[PDB]
Amino acid sequence: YEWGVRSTRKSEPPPLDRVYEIPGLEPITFAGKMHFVPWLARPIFPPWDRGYKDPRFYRSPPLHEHPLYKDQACYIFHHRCRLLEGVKQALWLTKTKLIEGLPEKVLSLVDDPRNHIENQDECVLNVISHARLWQTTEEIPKRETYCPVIVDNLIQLCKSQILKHPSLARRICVQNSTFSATWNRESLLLQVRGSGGARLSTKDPLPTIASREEIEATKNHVLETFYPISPIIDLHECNIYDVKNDTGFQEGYPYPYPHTLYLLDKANLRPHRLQPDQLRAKMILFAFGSALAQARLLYGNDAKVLEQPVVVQSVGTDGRVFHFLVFQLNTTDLDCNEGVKNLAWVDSDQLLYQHFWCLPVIKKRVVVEPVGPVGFKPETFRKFLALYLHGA
Amino acid sequence: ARNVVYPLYRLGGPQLRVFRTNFFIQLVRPGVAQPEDTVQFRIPMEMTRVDLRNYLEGIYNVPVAAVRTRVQHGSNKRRDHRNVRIKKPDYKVAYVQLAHG
Amino acid sequence: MKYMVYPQTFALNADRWYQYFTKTVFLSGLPAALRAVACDCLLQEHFYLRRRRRVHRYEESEVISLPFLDQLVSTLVGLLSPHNPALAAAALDYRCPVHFYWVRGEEIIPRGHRRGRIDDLRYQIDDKPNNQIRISKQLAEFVPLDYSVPIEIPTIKCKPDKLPLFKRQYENHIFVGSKTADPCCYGHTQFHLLPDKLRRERLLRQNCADQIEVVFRANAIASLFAWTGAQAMYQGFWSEADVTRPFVSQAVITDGKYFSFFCYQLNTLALTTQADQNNPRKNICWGTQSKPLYETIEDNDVKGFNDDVLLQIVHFLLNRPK
Amino acid sequence: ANFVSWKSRTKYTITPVKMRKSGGRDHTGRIRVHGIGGGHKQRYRMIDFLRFRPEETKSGPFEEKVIQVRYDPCRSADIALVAGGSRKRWIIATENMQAGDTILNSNHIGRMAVAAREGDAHPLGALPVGTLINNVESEPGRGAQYIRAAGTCGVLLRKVNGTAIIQLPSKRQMQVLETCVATVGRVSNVDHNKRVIGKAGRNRWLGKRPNSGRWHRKGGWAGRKIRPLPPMKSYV
Amino acid sequence: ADRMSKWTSKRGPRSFRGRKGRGAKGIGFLTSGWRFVQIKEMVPEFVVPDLTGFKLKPYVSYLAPESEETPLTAAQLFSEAVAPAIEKDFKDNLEKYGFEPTQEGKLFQLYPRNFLR
Amino acid sequence: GLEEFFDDPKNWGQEKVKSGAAWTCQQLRNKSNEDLHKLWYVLLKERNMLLTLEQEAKRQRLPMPSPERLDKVVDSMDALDKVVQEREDALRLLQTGQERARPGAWRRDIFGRIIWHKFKQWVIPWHLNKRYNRKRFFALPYVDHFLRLEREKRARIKARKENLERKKAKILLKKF
Amino acid sequence: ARGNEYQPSNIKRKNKHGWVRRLSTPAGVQVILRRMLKGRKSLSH
RNA sequence: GCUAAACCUAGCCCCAAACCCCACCUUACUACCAGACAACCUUAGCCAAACCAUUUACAUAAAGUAUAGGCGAUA
RNA sequence: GCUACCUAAGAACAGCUAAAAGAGCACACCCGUCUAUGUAGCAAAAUAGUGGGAAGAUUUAUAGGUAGAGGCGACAAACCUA
RNA sequence: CCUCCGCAUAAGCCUGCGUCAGAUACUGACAAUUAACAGCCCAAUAUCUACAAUCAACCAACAAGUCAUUAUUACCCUCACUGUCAACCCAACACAGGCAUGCUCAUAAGGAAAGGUUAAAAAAAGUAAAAGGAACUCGGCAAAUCUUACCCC
Ligand SMILES: [Mg+2]
Ligand SMILES: [Mg+2]
Ligand SMILES: [Mg+2]
Ligand SMILES: [Mg+2]
Ligand SMILES: [Mg+2]
Ligand SMILES: [Mg+2]
Ligand SMILES: [Mg+2]
Ligand SMILES: [Mg+2]
Ligand SMILES: [Mg+2]
Ligand SMILES: [Mg+2]
Ligand SMILES: [Mg+2]
Ligand SMILES: [Mg+2]
Ligand SMILES: [Mg+2]
Ligand SMILES: [Mg+2]
Ligand SMILES: [Mg+2]
Ligand SMILES: [Mg+2]
Repeated sequence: YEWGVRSTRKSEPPPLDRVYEIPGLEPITFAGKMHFVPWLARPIFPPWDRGYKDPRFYRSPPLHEHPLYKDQACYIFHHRCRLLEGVKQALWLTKTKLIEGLPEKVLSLVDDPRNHIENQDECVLNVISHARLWQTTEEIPKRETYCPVIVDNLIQLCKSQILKHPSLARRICVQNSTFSATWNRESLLLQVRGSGGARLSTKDPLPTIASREEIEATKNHVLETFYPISPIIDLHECNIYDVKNDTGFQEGYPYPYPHTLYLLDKANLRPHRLQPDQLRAKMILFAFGSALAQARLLYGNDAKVLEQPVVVQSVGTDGRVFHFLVFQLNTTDLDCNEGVKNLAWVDSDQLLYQHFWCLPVIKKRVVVEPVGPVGFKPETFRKFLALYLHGA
Repeated sequence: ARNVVYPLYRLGGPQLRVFRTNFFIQLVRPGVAQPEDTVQFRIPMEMTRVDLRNYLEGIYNVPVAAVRTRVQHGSNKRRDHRNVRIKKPDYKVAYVQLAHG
Repeated sequence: MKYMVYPQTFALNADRWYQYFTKTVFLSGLPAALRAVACDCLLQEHFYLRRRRRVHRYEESEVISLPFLDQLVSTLVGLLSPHNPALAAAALDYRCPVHFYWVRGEEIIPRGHRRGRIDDLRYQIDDKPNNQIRISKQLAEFVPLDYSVPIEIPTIKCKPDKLPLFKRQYENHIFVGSKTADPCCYGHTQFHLLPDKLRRERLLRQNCADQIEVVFRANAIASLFAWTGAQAMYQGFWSEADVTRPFVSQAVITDGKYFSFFCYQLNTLALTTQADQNNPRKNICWGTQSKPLYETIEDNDVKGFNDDVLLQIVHFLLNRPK
Repeated sequence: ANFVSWKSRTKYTITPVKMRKSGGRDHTGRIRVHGIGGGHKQRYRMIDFLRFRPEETKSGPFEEKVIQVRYDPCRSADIALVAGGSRKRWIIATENMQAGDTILNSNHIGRMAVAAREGDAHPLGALPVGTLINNVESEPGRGAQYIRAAGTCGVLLRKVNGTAIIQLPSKRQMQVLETCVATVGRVSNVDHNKRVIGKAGRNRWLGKRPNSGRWHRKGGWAGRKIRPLPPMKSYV
Repeated sequence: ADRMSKWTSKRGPRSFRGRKGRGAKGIGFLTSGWRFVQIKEMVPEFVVPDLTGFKLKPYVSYLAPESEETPLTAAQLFSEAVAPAIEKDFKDNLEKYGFEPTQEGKLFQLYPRNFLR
Repeated sequence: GLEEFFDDPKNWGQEKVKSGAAWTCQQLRNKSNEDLHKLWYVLLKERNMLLTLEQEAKRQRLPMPSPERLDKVVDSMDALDKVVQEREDALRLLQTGQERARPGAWRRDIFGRIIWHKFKQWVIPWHLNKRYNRKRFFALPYVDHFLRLEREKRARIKARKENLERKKAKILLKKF
Repeated sequence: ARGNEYQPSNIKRKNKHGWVRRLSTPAGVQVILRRMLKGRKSLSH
């Protein structure tokens, strides 16, 4: 069954006049008239091309003739790629072992009360209320507005701890930063072109979480495969690409080391919004891409086990739910399916608050639920603060 | 210029120059209170505010700071002895704010 | 129907007209690691940060200066929080709307079925400061309320329309950037970025070389008056309940390179004819001429960074409530 | 009129496509079919009725995974988002088809009969006689056209010569080349037959305008007509 | 319902009123976001001369002799411009005398005319 | 300066302002192209001043001082334009032989009337221009009857005119 | 109840009785020709 | 004595002779972008036949003749 | 451009009872049961009161389509510019 | 004293109670509505786009739903044009009718039912009514009250 009906397809040109078929005679067409007349033969106009180059009326060369066209197809993962298999697919692509729950090294940074922010609960409640209710003149602010706002306000609340931790002056929060990283898995050329959310960038690299013994122990772990779904599904297959590992910044840039990738799913519409598993997969892939770009910049484009593993954190969020990830890249030898494997600690579906009531729900003139968050969970913000404080 | 075909410009072509300008304008007394730096003109309908700016700055050496235009609709209500409407011509009005105070 | 007053306005000499609409008197003047960080922000937005898409001049403002100003505000707030405890708890807003609706003067309806009837002159300011800092404790008055200044407020001899200024009828909003329920209700500083239409180069081409300071000054007067009036009306004052204490705010308005600093003190919400018939008060706006933070950026180096301008920004951020 | 069919899309995709109702009007603008008009707005989900469509650069039997089974507004039977290799596609879901199931699509006609498993697509020659099939093709590679409604199941009766005999849900018999593919089992939503509209409003939602109020006399055609079952429809 | 009144941009819904103009020649184009790109070369540049020292006032003295009208013709222009050189070089390749085979390659092509006024 | 839009301050209010004679075409033909170019702007400034005077006189409900000089200026500008056009036409005829500056062609419109279609400037060829191809430059057979009817209407009008002329002439002859 | 059958709208006016529509079909071309022959000051709407 | 009354030429009728700057098909009177779309095909009916149904007109002389025709109206 | 039906993409539906309702009371809104007036009228079908529906098969703005040997019709031989 | 309204946008109309002078909300002349609001857009070739909305969180569904890009190639060097008035439109009228939307939910906005007099009939609208309470009438029509039960379709 061919898609596209004839009545919609482009109309076939009318049959040529028999005068053209007749060999020895030159047909009389209305070309000399410079306009159509039904009683003359239809001219055969030679193909036309404007002599000069004109943007806004420019036609690109056919795809195969593009300089970067390559028979080998590179599968690109970008900000708007939604993996079908989610976390399994991301782990297979990045050659990663998953550990449920954040590492003790980061989790313990908030156990000590000194790192605890003053009036954490009240401040986080105020942040939530400002993001969801007080943000704009609109009665019910949309996600496209309260997701970036909530993330930024939480980051500012954490940054308020510069008093306790002067080391937090060595980090900045860059926006519109884009990184690119390419690598091979089972002879599949995979690229990640990560853009979108904010990048917390430090002047110093993050300390390694896992020990060399754990890194070696990763050898025995075997990548969970999935059949018949290929790992490439949902990745943009592209035959016109440029294999380049770009960290997003010119050499010599201060604050070079990525420290957190704050990814936000601010789409108003549920279908346009990533599922939690797909968002976690995106976090995995972007953290891996940034770490791999760092590794390629530092230790060169060599497929080898990293002697100094690169650590990248990431926080995916939808404005209410958060997902926390700490990715340790300890090998650029991705092609082989066996050997030491990168490893990611993940904490999934940590919901800051169960729900927010922008208007007071009234039943029979009785306020049942007051305006404000319900089911607030300060544990999620403790994890957020732990990630922010890690490295300081 | 007006009532003349403008030579079509293609990208990278020469500058469009008019040598014997066809636009004639009138400096008119404003009908309402206006700022001290504002001058009111009645303009041919085909003249843009950019055209008026260049016209004033080139022919009269008047430093123009800002230009605004509006198309005043001439009344078509009046009727002759044959009950046929007499059309008062529409005209463009330009407000020019002088520069350098 | 009300005049929509635009802070960032192409109208010529709009500063005087805004002074009249606000009953504001304008006064010239004011009542190492930071340098490294400012240069870092400039170079991040100009040289270091790789851009996938080519940047066109008409979007250079939005895609370079706006992130640059955001980075400046955020990093400077973080760095000066130790020296300004109130700045730690402050709320930083990016492009949050600021609405102020007020009445100033009266007009006799010129034409129509309502001809000859007295109608108030309503104005609405809808600003979107690029950044702004809101606090829960009000700043200290820059000058005592009832501060008599000999300078006289400019008077407009024609209709407000003649300054390009058009009327509409839409929601009347009085908004400080967050709803009234937000504890952080007072203003600290507003960072404004001038739009591309108001480029210094464009004004020079348009023969508005005199109007660069006018643009900065008008933006400051309008935006700061709207912000302070919104704060006062959040506190409950209005034309018939004029403010019992001055409402202070600060602003820095930049084109990306040139910065100008303004301090505004709202002493009067009694702007209507009835409440202003015998009102000696008048709002005050201190302003400084625009100065270039840097001369030029060549690849990896910023030439002629202005430590004085950076210190002006730092001092504004270091201002604290009493 | 300027009626242009909305069915202009040329590339298969999973996204619901924005349809345009006709109201029973032909392209000339005149009513061609009565009782059609209005109803809830719908989006078309491109169904791949050619179940054995090996992916580009691939060939031979292949498996797929059922991501989900979804209600389809445009069809009595529900659909399934079946994904294989590096592609996804909508198909017609069979009765006991759950998310996570594995569906095999093969073109191999083995000497013996394949063990029929509900949901998989095999050439008719590969099925045991008497199996319940659906989404049958008139010709090899034409694409499924028969037994596509909810709960409909054809029967594989005979496999004489290189041909297969199919009892359609209307009980008519159909001869097709055994190479043509057909999925095993009965179509999903088997209980569609027992759906109660309840209110005229629900018919209007579905998009069926009320019948004409004019009274018609019933002619000779009206009486119950008992006929011998029609002969086999052959496609060989 | 009015057919005898001229169709102008002041009549019709918002789309009509925006679309129709008043004869002003275009100055540029529209890009994404309705942003207007103005092309400098499309803006007519008034070539105003230097009037300093010019001795021709707008009016002419009434004490001026009256002369018969002799509209310039191609023959007259040829005689007054080309004929002398032709005679000299005949006594002693028309491009040398002034003829231009093709208007193409000129800034000011006489036909099709490509200059204003 | 804006003062150039108004007559001399001494002339302001004068009932009559004496003016010379309008430039004649023959007089202008002696002037160089640069001289004509400068005189065009001299006359343009004078014309702007006189139009301003006319409008202000209408506003003040007073007669315009010496209204004839506006007509003189318009005549001078028309003569200058005619001289420049004559020179341009002569040069065009010499260099190309074309008697019209704008390309055009005799074409039959959709109504069967022969018109002089003046070509427009396009960036794409006519066979590709969509709007041009929509425009029709041929009359179908059904237009012949209306062509005949219009011809006969014109003939009737002409016959009425000529017969009336003859009647009037005969009446005049009888009267004298 | 009746009388106000004319609900003016310039879009409908021009799309129903406009010059382009009249020239679209030969019948409308003949309508314009009839108006021209009669001498109507307004050939189209 | 008020409404009013008149008025002669504006033109027209029939013949002869004679053949008769710019804008505009898009929403016409709209400076400036890839078209493809192109016309031809018996007149009918009223009416007459006292209905209606086949049928019923569209220089001179031969001549209303030969012929046609519900062999009749008529042609 | 009314009206019958349809197509595209929009909009409106307070409050109360109930609870996911071609649910009840009842605004806006749609309609037009009964009465009075009007009958060259305010109106070539209206006014006042009264009344039916008013989250739906609802109402409605915009643009488009179907044309008379026809269209459209929850058939009233309805409606298709009084 | 009234307030159905009113103010704006849309649509429609097109200068249609602004000034001056003449007449007798008319005629002639003069003036006016200034863009930020709105309209007027988008370089190609492929390639993406299962997961409604409903405070979107539980639940709950059916009628199954308005909202998304990437890859490469081109490309900045330059804020035009048009609507902006009114007491307004469709109904032959300064027509008690028709007329979408946002706010105001009775108004800060908008308006005047009485030309003057008398207080006859008949007529219209309304209010009050002794005792009775459908005896009126085709019928409880209308009005007043808030009110049961049984039948056809
Ligand atoms: Mg029936
Ligand atoms: Mg209508
Ligand atoms: Mg008869
Ligand atoms: Mg008879
Ligand atoms: Mg309700
Ligand atoms: Mg109901
Ligand atoms: Mg019946
Ligand atoms: Mg009947
Ligand atoms: Mg304008
Ligand atoms: Mg009255
Ligand atoms: Mg009376
Ligand atoms: Mg009684
Ligand atoms: Mg009785
Ligand atoms: Mg009783
Ligand atoms: Mg009785
Ligand atoms: Mg009753």
